[PDB]
Amino acid sequence: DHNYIENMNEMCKKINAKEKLIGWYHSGPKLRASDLKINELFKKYTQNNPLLLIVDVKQQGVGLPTDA
Amino acid sequence: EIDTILSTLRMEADPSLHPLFEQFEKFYEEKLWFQLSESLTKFFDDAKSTPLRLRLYDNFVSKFYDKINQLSVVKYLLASLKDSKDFDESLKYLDDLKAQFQELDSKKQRNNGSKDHGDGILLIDSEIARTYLLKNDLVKARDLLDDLEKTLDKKDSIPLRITNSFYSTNSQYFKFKNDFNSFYYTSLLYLSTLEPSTSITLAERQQLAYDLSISALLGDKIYNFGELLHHPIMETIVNDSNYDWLFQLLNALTVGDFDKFDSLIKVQISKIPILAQHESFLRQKICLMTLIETVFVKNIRMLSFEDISKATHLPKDNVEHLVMRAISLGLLKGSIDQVNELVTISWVQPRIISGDQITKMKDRLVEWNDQVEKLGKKMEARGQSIWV
Amino acid sequence: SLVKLFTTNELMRWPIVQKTYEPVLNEDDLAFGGEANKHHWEDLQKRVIEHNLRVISEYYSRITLLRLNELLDLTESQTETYISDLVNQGIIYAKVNRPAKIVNFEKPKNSSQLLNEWSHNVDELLEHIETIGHLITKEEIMH
Repeated sequence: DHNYIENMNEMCKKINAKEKLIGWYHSGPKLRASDLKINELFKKYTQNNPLLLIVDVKQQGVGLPTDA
Repeated sequence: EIDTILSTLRMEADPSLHPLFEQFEKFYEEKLWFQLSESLTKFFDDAKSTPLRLRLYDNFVSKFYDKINQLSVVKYLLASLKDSKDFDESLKYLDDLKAQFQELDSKKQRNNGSKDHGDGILLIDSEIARTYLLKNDLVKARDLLDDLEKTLDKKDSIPLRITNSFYSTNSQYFKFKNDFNSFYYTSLLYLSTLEPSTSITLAERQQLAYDLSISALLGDKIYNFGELLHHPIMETIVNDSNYDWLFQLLNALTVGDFDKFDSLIKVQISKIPILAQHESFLRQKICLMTLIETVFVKNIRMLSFEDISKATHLPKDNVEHLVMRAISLGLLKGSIDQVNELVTISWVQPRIISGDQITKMKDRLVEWNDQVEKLGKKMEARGQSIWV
Repeated sequence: SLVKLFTTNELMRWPIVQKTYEPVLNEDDLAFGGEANKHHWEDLQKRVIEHNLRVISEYYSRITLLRLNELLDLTESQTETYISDLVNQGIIYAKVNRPAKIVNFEKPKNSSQLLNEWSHNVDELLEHIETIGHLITKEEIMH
């Protein structure tokens, strides 16, 4: 819901201006080729390169369960 | 008015090329701007050979441009001046088109709401640069390319056709100055990214393939043969006359056999005037290649000179000097001991990837993997009780 | 062509370089064409040989003295004078076996120095393999 991401951003810029849109997290478990498409939609918002933070919430990783 | 131009074109055209002409008149009328572009596109691709292009293009580019994609407008102009052997003509038509795009965007941007027109800008300038290189006004060309490069980096991404056209112009300038290494390196980038346009034909592969092969033969550091094969240029065609002798030089290098290499080159020295005068380079190149390869495959990282003497098929006096030069370039690094007549390397360039060499990689990491295993189990047992 | 030869580490054979530019630039005006400057072409010898000498210390840790006289193209008594000069100036550091058998280019090592290079080798390996593993992961999904 594209509109919602705009709206929420508006609120939080008022709370603290240092926060800006910087991309999107995925919960994994794994990266996909659909996440490429998804990236593209966030690219429009973002004036940086959108950061894809793969947080595995399950934490099956022996070390870091988070890749950037 | 326009119809009179269409009739002239049809009379000179072949019956087989009649239906392309007849499609332009009807589709324009029908205001199908999709088919207006499609019919046209087919025409410029191959009927650019014929002079048919002069009358149809220039008129259509100067009249009914607004309708079709801008990209499609500049693509035809490109085709017309390919075959054009006049530079006054070339320079004129470009300056004129540029002015037209500038106007066009005032309306079009709002109308569609979104529609790029910066595509056409860059391509125009790329064409203009090139015009100056062939005219051998090299200095003008240099600064236009530089400017394009800066502009381009502000954009995150451009079309395949845009970076293929930047690259093409740059590669032309480099072979003009006979900067062989830079010609070849920029030519690689060109192949990978190549226009989906089918202007590139088998004859255009061959033309490009003689220069690419010459630059790398006379080198002493170019070892991108594996990338070359896999690229369209040599992929589809190997079985022409240019690729009979020239490809055999190429093979002869790869197998590292100097006896064959010698045989071919003597014949090629009369026939080819580039190879006549660059004899010294051709022999140096083959020497460095066998040498860098022989040390690589061995897990031993020192080999005596005398064995290298055999490998390169040159006396031992000449091998010592060659190895001094290998360090200078930085293709190999190491130290030189003449108190045992050894070369002890500490650094070796990555060789090209081949099925055979991979197989060696697979062994090495299997082998190490057994040490790790053996050790961790022994280390577990000793001091079993303390691991708090 | 001249200037770029002398910067590059390629071996520069003295009477070959001398000969090639001899009928052109020795006769070229004031710098080499002057009466005093005729002797600035001869002095050019020292200059050439000392750049090669510098490069070769680097490359050869051990070379026979006999061989080194040939490459620089000099009299043997002279070359040795010139090895001493550059070691004195501390440009290079060398150890000379006087009968002329071996000339050994030796810069000071210590135990610590050698071990410090090795300590890095170990660490650099472990980092490389780590990075590769994430890149294996990437390619699996892309296929």
